[PDB]
Amino acid sequence: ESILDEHLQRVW
Amino acid sequence: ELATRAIPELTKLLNDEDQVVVNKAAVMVHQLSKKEASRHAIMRSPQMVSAIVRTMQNTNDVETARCTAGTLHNLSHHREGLLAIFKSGGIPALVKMLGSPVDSVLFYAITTLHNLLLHQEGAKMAVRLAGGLQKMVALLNKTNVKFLAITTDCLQILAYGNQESKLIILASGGPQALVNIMRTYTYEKLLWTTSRVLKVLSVCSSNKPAIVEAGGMQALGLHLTDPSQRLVQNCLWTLRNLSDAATKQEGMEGLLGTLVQLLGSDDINVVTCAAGILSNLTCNNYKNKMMVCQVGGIEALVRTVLRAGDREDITEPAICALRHLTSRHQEAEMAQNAVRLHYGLPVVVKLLHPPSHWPLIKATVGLIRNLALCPANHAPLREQGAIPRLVQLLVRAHQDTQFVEGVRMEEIVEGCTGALHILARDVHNRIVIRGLNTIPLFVQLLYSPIENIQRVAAGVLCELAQDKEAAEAIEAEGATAPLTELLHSRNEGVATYAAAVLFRMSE
Ligand SMILES: [Cl-]
Ligand SMILES: [Cl-]
Ligand SMILES: [Cl-]
Repeated sequence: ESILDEHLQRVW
Repeated sequence: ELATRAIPELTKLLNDEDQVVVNKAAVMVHQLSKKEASRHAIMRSPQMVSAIVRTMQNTNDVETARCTAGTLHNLSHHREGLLAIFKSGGIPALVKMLGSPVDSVLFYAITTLHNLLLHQEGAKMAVRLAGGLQKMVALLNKTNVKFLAITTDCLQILAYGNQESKLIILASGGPQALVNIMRTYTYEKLLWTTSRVLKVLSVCSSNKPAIVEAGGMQALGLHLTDPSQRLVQNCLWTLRNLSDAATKQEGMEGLLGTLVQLLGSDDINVVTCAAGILSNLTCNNYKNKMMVCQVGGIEALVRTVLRAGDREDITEPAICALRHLTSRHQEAEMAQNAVRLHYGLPVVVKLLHPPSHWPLIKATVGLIRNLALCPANHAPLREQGAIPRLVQLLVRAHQDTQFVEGVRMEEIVEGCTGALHILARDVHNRIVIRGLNTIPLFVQLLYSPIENIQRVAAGVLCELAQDKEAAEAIEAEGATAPLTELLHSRNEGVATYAAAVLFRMSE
């Protein structure tokens, strides 16, 4: 799930 | 430079026929991809990247698949790594891994693909060509909303300004699933990203029915009161695009109520959009017209026109909506009175004057025409100074037609004369109309090739001919011959008024 969270923080 | 013999040997291990060897290489390479120093050394080695890509898609070892996918994911945070992935045939492999039953592998794949779509050139066409769109649309039935947010944003990047991609999404059942996201979930990012996809899809006219039939109007309308400004705005834009094709769509009552409420928004862009959608939805739909009247839409629209001032982006759709609401339904009469009762007549007449442009004036004349049907509006319209300006507009329009700003001058002539025709039912209005020396103009309109202009021109002449002195001036202007010609029209309306004027000229 942290894969998604960390990605979200980069993009947006 | 330990990468002199570390990277090459590790590449060979990944290429090894023994799965257990490859697995050991994958975990090590994956760790090497977590530090700036060693990660750079992977990016500079296409052979290494090629090995990772091949292993990832070929392996039946889940840990290996995870480690290879995570490695690519880590590379995708940098320009060099993105380009390395691209050039090693990473995208088709990454697309392939979207079928993975392992969540970590699936999540690495979409995140990496997203990064490529955001930052790498050629990535959009590469993903398209590798069948990415179909995959991504089929994934919209997943339940992880953060995953859906990333996926929907990928689709937005792919679809934006690309018919191919839009049509593939449409073909693959994209609208159905997108609309389902909007009716099910509450995660703001997902709702936002989904709305922007539906917006892109809503642009082309042939694409709109699919969103409408699925229940998109209601699903978009569901989020109009949400705290998110960007979400509401995208929903409104999409709704306005769609609303041209949703004029006959049924079950719009809940949405319409919300739209009227939105007219009282502090955000002028919200008010503009709401007015535009209401304009579209009220056109030739009596249920929509009635519903808007029942929830106090007239007051709201009047107040919107007042509040708008000379902003024609706002007044034009607001006036159009009012024009729709004042004709051809049960509460058209209630609506005609409402505009007066809520102090609309002053501002409606004001908009005839400059600096208003033709599209607004056309809409305003049409509205005034509808309002004139109500007898109680006859005197207020006169007292506001409607008759002189209506005449003035008719004269300017006639000169050209004895397209300006996308408006036919014939429609202005017809509309102005039609309004005056209805207003001339009142005796005091007839005095004003005569006083402005309109008889010669109206007689010239009998020569018009357009039947509707002939009808209303004869119509107004009929009303005016009630007075004996007016009838003499009409005869004196040489109306008899045109009227006699128009007596034989197959258009019964034209022939009725023609016969009426001749009759009144004879008594
Ligand atoms: Cl990322
Ligand atoms: Cl595809
Ligand atoms: Cl009202």
